[PDB]
Amino acid sequence: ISPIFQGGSYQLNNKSIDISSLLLDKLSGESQTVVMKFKADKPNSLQALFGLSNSKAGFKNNYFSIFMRDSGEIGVEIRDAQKGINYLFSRPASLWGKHKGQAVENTLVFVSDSKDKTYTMYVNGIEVFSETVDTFLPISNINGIDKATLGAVNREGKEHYLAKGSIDEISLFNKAISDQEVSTIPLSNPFQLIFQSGDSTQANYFRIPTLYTLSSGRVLSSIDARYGGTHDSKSKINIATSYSDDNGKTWSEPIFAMKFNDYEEQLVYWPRDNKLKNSQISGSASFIDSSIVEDKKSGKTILLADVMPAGIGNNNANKADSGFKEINGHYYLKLKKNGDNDFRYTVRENGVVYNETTNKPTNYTINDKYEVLEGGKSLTVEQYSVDFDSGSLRERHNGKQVPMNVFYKDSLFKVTPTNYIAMTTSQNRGESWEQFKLLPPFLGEKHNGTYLCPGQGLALKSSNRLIFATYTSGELTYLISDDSGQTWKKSSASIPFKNATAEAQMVELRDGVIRTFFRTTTGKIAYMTSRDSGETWSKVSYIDGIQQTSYGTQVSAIKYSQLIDGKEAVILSTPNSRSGRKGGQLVVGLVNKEDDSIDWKYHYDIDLPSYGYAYSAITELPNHHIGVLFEKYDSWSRNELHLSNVVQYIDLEINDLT
Ligand SMILES: COc1cccc(CNCCS(=O)(=O)O)c1
Repeated sequence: ISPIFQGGSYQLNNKSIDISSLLLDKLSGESQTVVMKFKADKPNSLQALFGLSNSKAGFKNNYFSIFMRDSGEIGVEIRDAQKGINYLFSRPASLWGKHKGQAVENTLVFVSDSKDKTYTMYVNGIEVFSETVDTFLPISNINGIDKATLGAVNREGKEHYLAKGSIDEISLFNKAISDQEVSTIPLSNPFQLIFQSGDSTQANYFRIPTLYTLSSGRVLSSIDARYGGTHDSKSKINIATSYSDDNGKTWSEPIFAMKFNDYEEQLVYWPRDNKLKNSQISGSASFIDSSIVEDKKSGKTILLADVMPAGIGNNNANKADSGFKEINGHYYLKLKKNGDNDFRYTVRENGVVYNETTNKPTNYTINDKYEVLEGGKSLTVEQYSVDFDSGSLRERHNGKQVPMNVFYKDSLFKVTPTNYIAMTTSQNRGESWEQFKLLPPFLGEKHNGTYLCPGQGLALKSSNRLIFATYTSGELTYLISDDSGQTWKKSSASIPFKNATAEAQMVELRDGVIRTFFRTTTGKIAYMTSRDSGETWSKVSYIDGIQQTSYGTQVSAIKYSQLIDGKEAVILSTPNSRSGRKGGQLVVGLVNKEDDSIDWKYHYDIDLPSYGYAYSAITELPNHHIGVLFEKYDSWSRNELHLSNVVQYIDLEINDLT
């Protein structure tokens, strides 16, 4: 079905374009679709792209607008004072500005549907809001509309919300086009999605991306599949993975590397209003923060993640307890039974549940999947589902039985409410994953477990050594295996911080020489160096030339395989900003062989300084391109919680960076 208006190549240079004569008399009926392809690489703070207004005296609040902010937020207003209606729908972090130095053509589709009383906005193929109202307001039914305007809104004869940008194509339809028809509108996206809302994970949200290039050429990604909005644990979160066999061009349907069944995997639209946005799934077990490494010797892929029992996160995790008991220099997982006040059980060899008060064993065993068996028979619990039908979050039994797991709220036997580290392996490069195994405590019986640094582990090039960085109060705790992840030992490296989220990632500068880059609380990224393949660690130094916030952000890092400007090169990915998680950059550093110092020579801006960029994952693709999977939004900001499809993937070449 044809547009009632089609126009193109409009330059918005702080001067509105009047299209009233062309458009206004064409508008008919109560349903409309706006399709617009536009660039804005230097937007004003708040600017309107399109406006339909009553421009007369006394009617300044009678207008429809499509607007954007220099934060990347997109929205509309639909206002009519006579009707007492002032609608505003918007979503932060919905836009691109630039990619490889060039302004990005954003594709916006806005649907105003009088029959369903629903307003829906898509940007770049992503639905960013869909809102139904009791009292519908057709956009051309605003009392006294007499102006159609590009690049401003005409109110009382003046240009409000002047825009800087361009509208390369704009079309209007006297129909609410279907979601199907929307899907056929061609896009000019600079990015792709690996994980996305409605995929096999059925999580509506994703955080904490990782990337790793396997020896076969397959590129593997892992991620937090986050169900209860974007909240850290406590929530329901699983760890999902996807891989690409064609240098990141296409990606497999995700599968789970680590998951719990105590709560249903539900695709939920988590409330974003101030009253409810802190609603949190409070009774589910969860995983959080994954990291991947490949072992050259066995060929296995190893993935670790933090594990949280039901109701548990970092804020309420039992510090002062590892969750294990030491009996002979061996560690056993503690368990508490229904009705006891203390943990009077342990899980011994082969999974036998022992009673500790009487050193007498039980008729209960824990299988490989941490599920409870009584006399070899699988115990079950009823699953929970969540909903907001009542006007607040509700967590309730759904009639389905699932194996009873010791990390569950409803389990007969429960682990200590603290954080653990789990490991799984894959023998087929991410096509399937084993059942996870808990790592032992490394800092003692009465120390809670360390926190995994999300991203990559390190496989040393000249040995079989595998390292996963973790952090805790006062130190980085490196976990080291020389036997394909069968056994681990720790290597502690003190840092001058108490209670820092010291997320750390490593690069091997040359054989046996590791530089670790890490998040701090100082506004600068720190580093330390090992020259004995991780046995001992230097004092902490700081990078100048990159700014982070006081609270910091995860940083990703790789050793590039090729020389640049004749030198060994390292590439860092991080926001570069002392204000928020925005201004994403890749920073190319050249190693000085004299002293292993790094000269941070090239800074590549991923997108606008004002556009969001948070946790990130970088990998050198088999073709020597650079793959970047990153949170394209401010994942700290309390205004940008619970956004869908903001973790995105781009492909870059080194010449783009320099
Ligand atoms: C709250 O429970 C946690 C369990 C493991 C790790 C973490 C750290 N997540 C920090 C992310 S952010 O707030 O800096 O975006 C949190």
